[PDB]
Formats: sequence, C-alpha cells, structure tokens
Amino acid sequence: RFSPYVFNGGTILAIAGEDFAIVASDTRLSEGFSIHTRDSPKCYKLTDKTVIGCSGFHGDCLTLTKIIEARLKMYKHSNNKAMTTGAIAAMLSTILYSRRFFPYYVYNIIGGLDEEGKGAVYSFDPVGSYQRDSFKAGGSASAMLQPLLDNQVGFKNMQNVEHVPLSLDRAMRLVKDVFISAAERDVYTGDALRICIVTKEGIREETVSLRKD
Amino acid sequence: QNPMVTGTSVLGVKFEGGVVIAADMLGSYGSLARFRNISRIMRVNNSTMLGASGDYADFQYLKQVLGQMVIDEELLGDGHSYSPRAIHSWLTRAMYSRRSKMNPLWNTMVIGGYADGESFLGYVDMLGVAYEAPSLATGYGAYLAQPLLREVLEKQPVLSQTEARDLVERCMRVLYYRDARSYNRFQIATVTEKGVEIEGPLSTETNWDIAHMISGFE
Amino acid sequence: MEYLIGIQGPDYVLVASDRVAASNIVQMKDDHDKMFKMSEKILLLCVGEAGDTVQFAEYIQKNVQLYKMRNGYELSPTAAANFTRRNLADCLRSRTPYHVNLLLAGYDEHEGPALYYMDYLAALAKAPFAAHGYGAFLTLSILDRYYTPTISRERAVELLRKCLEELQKRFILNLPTFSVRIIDKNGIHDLDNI
Amino acid sequence: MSIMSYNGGAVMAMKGKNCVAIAADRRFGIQAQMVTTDFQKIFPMGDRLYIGLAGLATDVQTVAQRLKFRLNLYELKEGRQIKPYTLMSMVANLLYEKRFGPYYTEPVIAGLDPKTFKPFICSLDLIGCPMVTDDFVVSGTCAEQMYGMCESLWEPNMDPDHLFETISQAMLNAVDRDAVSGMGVIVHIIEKDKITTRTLKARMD
Amino acid sequence: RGVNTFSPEGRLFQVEYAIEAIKLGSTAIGIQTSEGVCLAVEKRITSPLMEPSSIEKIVEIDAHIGCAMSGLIADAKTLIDKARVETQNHWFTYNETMTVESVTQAVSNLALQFGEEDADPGAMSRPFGVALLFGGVDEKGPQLFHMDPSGTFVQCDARAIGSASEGAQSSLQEVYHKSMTLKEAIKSSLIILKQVMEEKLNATNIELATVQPGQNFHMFTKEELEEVIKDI
Amino acid sequence: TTTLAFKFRHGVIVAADSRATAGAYIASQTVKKVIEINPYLLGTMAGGAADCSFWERLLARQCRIYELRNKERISVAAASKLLANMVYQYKGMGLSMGTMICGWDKRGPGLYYVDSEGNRISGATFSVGSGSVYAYGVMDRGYSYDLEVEQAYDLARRAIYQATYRDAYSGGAVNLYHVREDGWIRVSSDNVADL
Amino acid sequence: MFRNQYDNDVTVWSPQGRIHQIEYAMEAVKQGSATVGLKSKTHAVLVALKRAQSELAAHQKKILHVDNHIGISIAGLTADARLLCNFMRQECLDSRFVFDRPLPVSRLVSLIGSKTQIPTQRYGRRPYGVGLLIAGYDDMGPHIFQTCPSANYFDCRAMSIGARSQSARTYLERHMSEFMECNLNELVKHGLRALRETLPAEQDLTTKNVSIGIVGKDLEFTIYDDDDVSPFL
Amino acid sequence: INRARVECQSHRLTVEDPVTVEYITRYIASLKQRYTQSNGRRPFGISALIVGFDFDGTPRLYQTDPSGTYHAWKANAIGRGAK
Amino acid sequence: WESREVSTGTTIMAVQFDGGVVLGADSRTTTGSYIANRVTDKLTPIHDRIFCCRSGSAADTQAVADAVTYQLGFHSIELNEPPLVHTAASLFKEMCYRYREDLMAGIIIAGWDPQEGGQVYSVPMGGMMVRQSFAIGGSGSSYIYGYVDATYREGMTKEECLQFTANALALAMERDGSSGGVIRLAAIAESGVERQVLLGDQIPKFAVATLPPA
Repeated sequence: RFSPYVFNGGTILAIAGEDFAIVASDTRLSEGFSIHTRDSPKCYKLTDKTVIGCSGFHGDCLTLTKIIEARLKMYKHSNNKAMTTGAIAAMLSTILYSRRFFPYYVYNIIGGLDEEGKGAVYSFDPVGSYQRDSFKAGGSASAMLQPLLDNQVGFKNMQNVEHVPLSLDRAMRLVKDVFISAAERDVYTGDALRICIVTKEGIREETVSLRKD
Repeated sequence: QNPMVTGTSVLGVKFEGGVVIAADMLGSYGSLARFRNISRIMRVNNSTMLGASGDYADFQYLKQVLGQMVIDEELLGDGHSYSPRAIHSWLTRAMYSRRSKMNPLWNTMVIGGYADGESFLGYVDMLGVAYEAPSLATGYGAYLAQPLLREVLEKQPVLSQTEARDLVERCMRVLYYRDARSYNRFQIATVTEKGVEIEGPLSTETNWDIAHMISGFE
Repeated sequence: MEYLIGIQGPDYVLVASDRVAASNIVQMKDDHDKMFKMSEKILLLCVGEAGDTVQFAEYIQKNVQLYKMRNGYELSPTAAANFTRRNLADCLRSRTPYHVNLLLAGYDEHEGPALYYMDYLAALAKAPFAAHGYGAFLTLSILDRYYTPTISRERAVELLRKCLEELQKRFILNLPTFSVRIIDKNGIHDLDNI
Repeated sequence: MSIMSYNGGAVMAMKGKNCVAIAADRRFGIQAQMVTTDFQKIFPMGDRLYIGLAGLATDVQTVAQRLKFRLNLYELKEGRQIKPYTLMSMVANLLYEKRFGPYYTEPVIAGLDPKTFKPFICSLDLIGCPMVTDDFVVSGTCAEQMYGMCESLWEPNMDPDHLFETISQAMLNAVDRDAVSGMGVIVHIIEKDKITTRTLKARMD
Repeated sequence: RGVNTFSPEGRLFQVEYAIEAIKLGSTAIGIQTSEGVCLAVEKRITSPLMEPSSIEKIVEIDAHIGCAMSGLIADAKTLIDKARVETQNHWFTYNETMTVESVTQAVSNLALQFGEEDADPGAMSRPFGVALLFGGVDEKGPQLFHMDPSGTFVQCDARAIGSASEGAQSSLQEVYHKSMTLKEAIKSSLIILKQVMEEKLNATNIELATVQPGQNFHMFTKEELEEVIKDI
Repeated sequence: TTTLAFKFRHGVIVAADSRATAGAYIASQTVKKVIEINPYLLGTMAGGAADCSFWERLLARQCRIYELRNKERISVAAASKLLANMVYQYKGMGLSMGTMICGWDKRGPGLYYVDSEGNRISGATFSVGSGSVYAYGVMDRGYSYDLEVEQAYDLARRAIYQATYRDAYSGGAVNLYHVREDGWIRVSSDNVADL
Repeated sequence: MFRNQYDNDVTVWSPQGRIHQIEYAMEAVKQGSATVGLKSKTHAVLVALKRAQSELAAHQKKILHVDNHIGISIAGLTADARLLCNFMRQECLDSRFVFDRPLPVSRLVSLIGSKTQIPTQRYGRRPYGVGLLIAGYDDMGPHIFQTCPSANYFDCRAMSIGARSQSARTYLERHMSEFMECNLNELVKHGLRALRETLPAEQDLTTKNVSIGIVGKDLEFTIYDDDDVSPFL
Repeated sequence: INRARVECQSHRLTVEDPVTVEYITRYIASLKQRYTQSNGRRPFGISALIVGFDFDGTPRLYQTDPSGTYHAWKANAIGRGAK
Repeated sequence: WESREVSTGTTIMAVQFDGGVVLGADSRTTTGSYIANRVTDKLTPIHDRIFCCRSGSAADTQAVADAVTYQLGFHSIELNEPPLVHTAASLFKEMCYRYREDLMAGIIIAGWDPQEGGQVYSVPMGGMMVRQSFAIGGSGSSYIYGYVDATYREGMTKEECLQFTANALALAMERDGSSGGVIRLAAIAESGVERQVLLGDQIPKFAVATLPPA
C-alpha cells in the first residue's frame, strides 16, 4: 500500500553562547534524487527568544508548531504565567511518546535563552527522550559535519591543545564556513542559508546565499 | 485509496493580471479512454479556481463539501470571510486526517485564485505537502514540463514581459507529443483580479519541423 | 531451567522445585524459587513464562483466602484444583497468554494427600508421582523402578537422593541440583540439598 | 498433530437387540509422553443415557459441565424427564456456538429409552450437523479404519453375550491403531433391567 | 420543589444555607504578614476519653501551599484529594511549581457540579459546605486567599472565619498592620483565639502552623505551642 | 552501557557510565542513565531512554501521593511491586525497560532486579549491561560483606574500565553513588581514561 | 400564588404567556457590579468598577482577557462566568488552527447563544445570571455587543449593566453625538462621569476600584489597573 | 464487611504486609460521605466500633459513625442508654 | 464482489434519440466455458420510466437495485414525479463509493422524462456520474470501438438504432467471450416503454454504427 514514511528533512546547526545562540539552516529541501522545493527553512521563531526546529517531514513540522502555540496561549489565559524552556521541553516529549504508535516522526530541537542570562538548548529523539547539549547539528549532513564542528567551536575533545571562549562574530564566521563546505558533500544542503540570531535585545535574522551545481 | 478512473497533468502559473491554469480533458481507466472531454474545473466562489488531478471519483466527493461552505450562514459562507489562504489550510487539514487513518485519498490539487491584491497559487498533494510557488505542474507534467516552465518562472523580470498563456500553450503541445497516455484536447482557464474566464475546447496546434519529427498519435 | 518433580508418600509429599536468583546466561546466584505456598494446607509450584507465573499465582492466592474467611471453612485441595483449572481454561482462548504449568500439591485433612499436575493445554490430573521439565527424563525411570505403592517415609528420602546423583552424573543444565520441599499436615518443611 | 489429536482416543457404540453398548478407550498423556492409562471421556446423565465426547480433553471437561447446567435447569422447569432426542438437540445448539472457536468435539449419544423401551444412538459432527446413527456408531481419529471394521463385523441380530464379543475384539483391534499408545478401555453394556461395566484386559507397555 | 431551581430572588438557595452550617463550626484564623503566612486553628476537644491527638483540620496541601478548612468536615476530605493530585500532576508534566491561586481555581471548577439539571453536569446533588483559607508562598511572595463556599475566591491578608467571625474580624482589624513582625503576630492571633474560648487554653485543642521561606511548610509542635503560651 | 550494583557492609554502591551520542568515538558524557526516584531511592536505566524517563517519573508521583496521604515513607519492596504490575500492562506492546531499583530502607538494604517481561526478583549483586559479564568477574573476586567503603569505590571503578575495551557504548565516564540512611551521597564522577 | 409552580417548570407558560425564569435572570444582572461600554467605532473603552467585600481584602477582577483582540467585562456571579470563558477560548483556538483567521466576534457571539438557548427549551438548566458587555476589534472595526442570559444579542454603540443602568444611558444618549470617531481621552472622561451615575453617588470616586481597558485601531487587549489609571486621569 | 475483606487483600498484595487499622476505616467512611454528596444514593446510616492491633502491641479503637468521620478514643460506649 | 469473478465479454449500450433512449444488452452471464447463468434479464424496471442495465457480478447488482427502489418509492409518493438526472445518479453513487472495493457494478442508467428529455448516465467502477450523449459499456466495447469509428453515421430512427446495436453486440460475442444467446432491447418514449426481443439467429447480418449523434 501507500507509504507511512517519507523523508523531507534538511540540515540545521544550533550553536549555544552564554548570552546568545544562533540556529542556522539551509533553505534547500529535497528527498533522494528529486527536489521538493528550493526554498523554505525548518527553523522558526516561536517567540520570546525561543527558536525551534523540527527536522523529519514537512507535514509533521507545521502541525506540531501550530499546536504548541495554542498551549502557550491557553496557559497564559489560565492564569498569567508562561512556560519556561524546560516546560516546553517536557511538553514536546509527551506528544512524541503518544506518537510512538504513529508511524511518522521528526527530530526536534528547541533553543532559546534562560533568565540565567545564557542559552539553553534541548534536543529530542524521535521516540521521546531529552538531553542537555552544548552544540547540536541535526538533519542529514549533521553526522559528517559535527566532529569537526565540535572540535572548532568546542575544544573540549581529547584532541586539541588549547581553549578559547566564544564570540558571536566568531560563531557567525564559523557557521557560514561550515555550510558553504557542506554543500559540495550533500544534495540536501544548498541554495541559501537562513540564520536566526538570538540575543537579549530581540531576534534577528540574517540570510546569505550559497552555491548550487 | 487506490486508483480507479484517473486524470493527470494539470499545469498552472501566476502572472501580473492573474493566474493561468490549463488541463487536458481525459478520464482514462489505465489506458482505455472511458471519458473524453471531461471537466476538471471547479470554480470556487467566483474569485478562486480549483484544478484537480488524481482520482475523479474522489474529486466529486470533495466538490460537495466545498459546496456546502457557501450555502450556509446569514450572508454567504464564502463571502465576507474565507480567503484563499484559509481555503488552502482547510484543504490541507482534510488530507492530513485521511492519512492519519491511513485510509487515504489519491489526488493532487492546485488551488489558484486572487486574494484582494495578491495572486494566490497553492499546492496540495496526496502526501499533503503544502506550498506556494509561482509555477506548478502535476503528473507527467511535474517531471517533464516544469523545467521548461521554470526558465521563465525563476527569472522574475522576464515574467513581467508577457501574459503567460503562450508558455502554457507551448508546453502542452510538447507534452501531448511525447506522451500518448494524454489526449489531444485541453481546456485553459484564467483567473484575473476581478473575473474568471474559461476558454473551452482547444486541440494542440501542429508545429513546423517538430510536426515532422514527432506526431501525437500511436 | 524449568523442571519440577513430585512424589506422594502416604504420609507426606516431597517436591523438587526450581531455583534461580541471578540467571541471565550465567550463574552467580540461585536461591529464589518459583513456588508460592497457597496456604498451609495447600502449596503450589509453578513453571512457565516468568512474568505470567507471578501474575497468575497472586490472583489465585487472593481469592482462595477470601473464601476461607467468608465461609469460615476451608475448601478441599481437589476443589481448589478444578477452580484453578477453570480460570486458566478461559485464558487460553483469550488474547492474554497464561499457558503455564502448575503443580498443586495438597494435603487432605481426613482424606489424605493428593498431588495435581496442570499442563499448558489446561489439563488436570492426579498421579501418585509425575514430573515435568528437563528434570523429568532422568527422574521418572528411577521413580518407576525404585518406588512401589505405599512405600515408607524413610525410603523416599533415599530415592530423592539418587536423583541428584543421576543429574550430576549424566550431566544436563549448568546450575547445580534442585530445591526440595516437604508438604505434610504439620505444614511445610525443608529437605536440604548439596 | 491436530487440535483433537495430542492424546488421541477412539470410542465405539454398537446396538444389540433389547440392549445397547458403548465402549471407549482410556489414556491421558501430555503430547506423546504417556503419563496415565486412565481418563474417562464418557459420562452419563441419568442411568441409561450415555454421552461420549471426543475433542481435546480440555474441551471435553468444559463441554460435559455445560451440558450438566443446561440439562438440570431444563429438567427442572418442565418438571418431567428429558428424552434422548432432547439431549441430542441440546448438544447441537452448543455445537453451533463453538464453531467459530477452536473447541471442536465429536459427541456420540447412546442409550436405550426405558420409558419408551426403544434403543437410541446418534453421532454428531464438529461443525454442528446431527446425523442419527444406526446399528453401529464411530468416533475417534482412527475412524476410517473403524468404520471399515464396523461394516464387516456386524450381523443383524445380537444378544448381549454376542454383543460383548463383538465390541471386545473391536476394542482389541483399535488399540493397535494408536500411535499415542492409548491403552485401557471400558465397556458399558446396557439393558432396560441392568447395566454391566467392564474394564478389559489388553496390551501393556 | 426542585433544588435545580435558580430561585425567584435569583440567589440560589443552597449556597446561603452553607454559611449557616459554617457558623456552627469552629474558628480558624489567618494573618499573613509582610513575610510569612500564619494559620491558627481551634481543633477543639470535649471529653477526657477522646484523643484529639488523632484529629487535625489544618493540612498541608504541599510543602509550599497549605489550607485550613472549616464546615462539614467530611466534605473537605473529598475536596483535598482532588486538589492534591492536580498539583502533583503539574509536577509530572512540567516538574514545576504551581501558584496558590491556580490551585484554588482548579478546585473551584469542581465546586459546580450540583444538580442533575443542565446548568451543571451531575455527579453531586449539592455543593461542598466548607470555606478554606488557602495560603502559600511563591515569587508573588506569601499570599492568602479565602475560598468562599459560593465557588469563588477572594484574596486576603487577614481573615477569620468561624462562629465567632463577626466579632473576630473586628478584633482582627485593630491588631492587623500592613507591617508587623511575624513573631508578634503569633501573639496577636493567640489573643483573639483566647477570647472566643470557653474551654481551657491548652496545647491540646489549638494548633498553629506558619510557612516561612527559610524553612518550608512547618506544623508547630506541642513543646513549641507551650512556649508561645508562656509569652502572653 | 554497563551499570552495576552491589551490597556490602553498610549500603549499596551503584555505578554506571554515560557518553555523548553520534554513533562514534567521544569522551564527553551526556546526562544520566540513573533516575532519582526519590531522595531515598535510585533506579537504573537498563531499557529504552524514553520508557524509563516516563515510567519512572510516574512511579515517583505515586510515591509523593502515598507519602502525603498515609503519612509515611514508602517501602522499596512496595515500590518494586507497584512498578512490576504497570510493566506487565505494557507487555504485548513491545518496548524495553529494565531497571534495578536500589534502596536502603528500614527493612534493609534491597536491590530488585526488574526486566521487560515484568519479572521482578530481589537480589544483592547484579550487573546488567552488555559488559555485565566482564564486570561480574571483577565484582566476584572482590565480593565480600566485609569490604570497606574506599575499597568498594575502587572495586566498581576498575570493573568499568575493563568494560571499555569490550564495548564501545561503555566508557567515557563512570558515576558512582554510595547510599546512606539520609539519602544518597555521590562518590562523584571519575573519567575512565586515567590509568 | 403559584410562585413555586413557575420555578418548578422550566417549560413554564402562563395566561399572559410570560416566562418568569427570564425575569429572575434579569434581577440577577441588576445585582452585579457597574460597567459601561462605549465605542467611537475606531476605539472602544470600557470603564468597569472592581469592588472588594471588606477592608482587609483587595478588589476582584471583572475584566477578562478572552483574546488578544476580543474581551469582556462580567456583571453577575464569578463562578458561572469561568465555565463559559473556556468554551469561547477553545472556539478561538480551533479557528486559529484550522482556519487561521480571527473570525468575526459577531459570528462567534451568535453561535454561543444557540447552545444555551436549546437547554432552556427543555428539562434542566437554570439561568446563568451573568450579563456581559463584549468588545472586540474585528475586520470592519470594533463592535460592541450585549449578551444576556436571556440570550438577547444586540449590537449597541454603547450600553451599560449594573443597578441604575438607565441613568448613565441617558447621559450616553446626551453625550452620544460628542463621541464621534475620535479622541481616546474624551471617551474615558465621559466614562468616569457616567460611572458616577450608576453608583448611588454618595460614594466618592476612587482609583483602586476603577479599571479602564481599551482596544482600538492598532491596540489589542490592555488593562489599566489601580494607580495606572491616574496618568490618563 | 465484604468491602473491607477484599480491600485488606488488595493491600496484602501491594504492601506485602497487612496495614494499619485507621486506613481500613478511612475507606468505609469514604463511601458513606460519598453517598450523601453524590446524587441518587444515600448511606446505610450505621455506626461501628473498629478495633485491632497491627505488628505493635498498641491497641487501637477507632469509632466510625455515618456523619462521615473517624476518630480515636481510649474508651467508648455506643447505642441504647449510653449516658 | 463477494465470490464471483467474470472473465467473459459483456456488451451494453444505451443510445439516445429524439423520442428517448433505446437500451440494448446481451443476455446470459458466463464464467468460463461452463455456463454461469442462462438467458436472463438485466433490463430492469425500478421505475416505469427508469430502467438500468446491470453488469458485473450478479449478487452485488441485485442488492443495489432493490435498495434504490425503496428510496425512490418513498421519494415519489411525497415529492412527486422523479427525474433521472441528479436524483437517480447520486443514490447509486453513494453506495458504490461506501461499499467501495467490495462492489463490482457497471450500470448504465437510462431514463426518459418529458421534464428534460432522456438521459444516460454511466456508473464506472469508480462511480463517476457522467451525462453522456450515448454510451457503450462492457468489455466487448473494445471490439465495437472500430466499427463506430468506421461507419460515421448520424441521424436516428427507431429502426436505424435497432440495426446499430444488433451488429455491434453480435460481433463482440463472436470473437471472444462465452456470453451470447438473446439480445434484448427497450425503446423508451412518451408512448410508454416498448419491449423488443431479438433471437440469437435473427441478430447477425447488420451494419451501421453512428458516432456523431446529430
């Protein structure tokens, strides 16, 4: 019969500061050898300095997003008080644990800022589960990019001589550099790159285009 | 669910003054031409147009629910409210639920229209993936025709040079020649900003050298 | 693995029951026994699926004690066996999988003891002795040969001893020997093993 | 092997003039491993009416108890006896319900009505269709062979003493047919003045 | 004669009756001060062969919200089971703290089920006959609410409810101040509690509790109560 | 992943490892594979990451009801029994979940082994893992009820190190706990790579 | 007589065909607080009085944020109002999920009405005895409606609930023409004056009881609470 | 009585020991107030004396009454001619 | 479908004319060389103006036909005068759709009313409802397609149409299939409903085969 599983995911990269975060993503979305669309990110601004991205399938991605947004509205109505990141982190999991019967899935990540004046990023598995991050790349191209990303951004491996502390500017240079490189190693990366930069002033977006061939 | 009597190749585009849509008129049952000269055109309201491809039985079923939408409420039910961005969402939800039962439909539909200032052209599939793009083609047309259309519609100033019908007319001739699971007749419909217009029964035009090189009959 | 032997002397019943306590693919501990004492008049041994055994046993214990208090009487162990059999008979048909083998060892106050063997097709029988599992193969020839209807008490203890020496000898399994129980109308005692 | 065969078993009934006879096997093992050479698969409901059941043992116990419930209550309400025919019907109705499920049983009814003084036998099928037997009745897995023997051995007129020889030899032939070693058999010899029960002597392993 | 009636006055009958039932119970006192909430109660006694040691009527809902209840005591036992669970459910879902007020709302929804009519979905024929003084501490600091048997909640800083309430509340005013010491308060509370009594002042019929941020919800022990007696 | 627990003179030593995930070599750890049921009780992840997370949390709520209503501490034996029933419902819907629930109660030091069939057996040494077998050889040599605290931390520690060669989803770091009658005290987390 | 008869039948009909139940319901609206509603039809304001039972209390709210473009004031008992409010929020949520449209508040109000009306049309349901002034900023502007527990839905350009509603009405009619399609400031002053008419008027104006709530062209739901009204005083 | 006899057994399985007396009492009490507060039911209206021990030698006397409440006493007398 | 399957040629058409519609169809159903059913009707009155041709599996079609009759019977007594067009078509569709893929019906519903004239609707297996100028159905269509393409007749006479259907059906059965026997026909007009029957020996040696209908 008809499929109960179709791929569509891209590639994303979430980078955590200690007072900022950026979540960057390709616009190219593909499956296999035919191209679904040459545009659209899977990173979205949930608001209030929470940025979210759901990689796996477009059909699932829109639906989760819409649905979360009502639970936040309802909550505030129920008495003035808002979900923290952590709250949201539990909320996604329950949904997934339900969906363990459902045959379509997604690999979700949430990022934002705490009131500890630093980033928190939590990442979920497609069955439920959560873990604390420092940095996460998600999607297809992730597996290849990440050790190198971990080392260049991090310096927390047992295979580097020194540390340096993050800078925003420096984080931006690294991010573009990884993506431009990713593109001639995948057909799931390409076209353009959408950067969500998260600060305590508010949420800014930057776009730069990449190669295609 | 499973194909029965099916239709393929529904092409569409957006242009300055409107959106243009074209579709052949065929109901094939594998390869037997059960129906020749069959519509695929549902006017929605008068200011939006749905072109549908996929199972023809399923199409009929969907037309009625759409029909209920405007014969209800104090004022018309697709009057003051219900914009094309809304009509697109409403449709997507309906595929989504079927797929969740895994008792699915089998159509790919284009909802085309005008909003009030902006062109609306939005896609829905059996997969249920929803997008807006300036150019769409279904079926065989999705693979073959859409790169020919894309040269014109990925270059935005060149769009602005002309009313689109000619690109459409041309593509459809190449399409009829290469594929004989397609029929010589087609209908073309244009939704302008305030009006809607259907040009009825046309047949493909006979090219110069291309006619010698390749014919449309088996 | 799974094994249970029994013999009914006309004055007591000795049963051999399984032991484990750290059994996965290794031996490092064995102390726990898949038996529950149904009361002090009836004792029950069981083998089958490991989760299902505890789930089944507890329901039957719970009910039997209610009837005891409500009537202020005690059911015969024979009476108990058909009851247990009737429950297991339902289950088999249903979607839930209880298909475990049970041994109800019982002492009748003024009718003398009785030993019941339950299969996973659901079948209840009384035997002066029987056995089941891997143990049975080796033991039953001895039991047939050495036992003679209404043998002494002293003779049983020797006969059980022989089994352990056969099990050692021929060599089977990977954990050593059995746990033996004595059921009497003085309650339940224990026959130590090497 | 089958859903009725794990402990095998066969059952025979033969009719005589002025008497009827039901013979059966006994044996219960667990699969192919013989534990005991006993297990009645025939029960009676009132002196003279005998019912022999041939499914799996598990099924048999449950069905015999069902027939008890029904019959007792029925008997009570009408306040007068049940007939042989009435038992036959009852079995059918029960047989019909079990047809979706894996309880498949073959019954056989035998008895001699002594408030009417006629002999009565029937066999019933495991899809629930009743088929009224005559002169001989078969049940068990061995049936094809058993049928062969019953068509041969019978003679139109029979005396309990002749009837006894006929069943005995039938039973003797029948135990050799078992691959499940179903050793031990009973006979009940019924008259409308007497019943004899005989356990018979046979091969032992 | 329905009790599904709205009433010609339009002021439902059953709610009014409840206040009377309450006038029959004890006296329960609350002062919330600048820092800390105190709740004091009379758990009473009558005979010498009774153990009120056993009895209580001030319970901790959780370690940061408490409640004192007053009225038809059996109903309040039902009332708490529902609340206590609901709070606990929020910890499973977000592992986080609930506001005193959120908890109080949840229970008020359940206050309306009386009737078998179609304004209320039936389960009950009548309401809970109790008022509760709901206390807690959170980031909105120590606060106090008065849960009104009229299925509604009003906010408070000082309140008495009980038989004596009409007098008590008057007495409560002079001693209240927007800023007063917590310890000072406990003595002030003790004075009103003394006045109402006809029966002996012992630590075996009155009970104090407070919540302070530095030590959670704490029930006050006998030895502690006896000391408070000595001061006044 | 190997986690192990053993009983001795006073208390239990509970040890497990963790590592960051990507399906390749790393040394950073991520999160815990021990669940804090209550400030008293520890339960180990030796089943699926989510199954444990959800179900252990649920058992934990029931403890918080039970303690508040009845006015007492909950028994570790009781807590195993409650878990087992629930585990049994989930049976016939696949999934994995196994744990060891460790405690030092009034009724004794107790370790219950729990699996994904819903079998529940009480014990005093358990090693669960892939590496469990290897760990076991090391445990067995050192096994005594006459063992002192310092030495025990080392018993466990070395046991893990042996596991690192054998399985690549062991190692990274080992977290150790010693459980007392006023809660657990962590012996702390020790990097596998050292000696 | 037969007062008890007319309570006992919720299916009541009398010789004069009156339905007493509605009557009772009206007395219950008059028992509530004082609230006014006003709109210019480019801005809408509502002055609402929030009162407190005693000295050591603090005022209870009667302005509810139903949505970030629609809202109400309640006048009558707090408990019933909560129940209605959940239904309406969820009705707004599915509009957002499915249709992604706000939806006319006019269309919304009418739907809620039916579902109540039908249980008065049969056994069970007592009156809900809260009246509402419902405001919202929709596509064709703000609009104002009065919902009654008689399910009497009316759009008005201003209205009032509370004992001595009529007083303030007469002033609203007088000042009606002055309201025009401008000035924020002016609407509030008239409201403060008007609100004085609703009260017995022996009670002097206070900043702790009053509360001012606005929605307008680029405005959504905002509340001025306590002292916060003094800037705009 | 029946409700209690099953209930002890429910507990016997979970707690693996018999519980306190007070706990048993609380269940019976709960049904009685439950029947007043719920529609379409009413309590039996009976009063009891509940007494026992647990593992401890402390003796327990608790009193149950159909006002839906329960309490401890040193001594108690109930019924005709109580004063 | 339930427990049949047809593997033989079917040949049915309704052809429209001025006065109304004329229906023709073969008789007998067959599964293989063994004769599943002998010479039978499927030209069914479910109304006096409204007839149908049944095709596919016998059991399914029979069930559908009575069910529509019940509904139209209730509808007729109270609204009064039934036209074929929207009203017959939908009731057959819903069932085909609902019962979905456990349903094998190929129906030509043809009717004559003075209300809009005669109509022809064709139920395919998907249950599309299509107004046709005239329609040919069955598996034997494949044999007739060529004839109709060749002849290019136009203009209708009751007599002219009778020959047209007679050669087409006759041929179709001849090459393949094991369906045959009698060809039965109904010309439906304001006169009433006229029944024609033609024997399987009187039905060969015809010609003519319209395709433009005007």
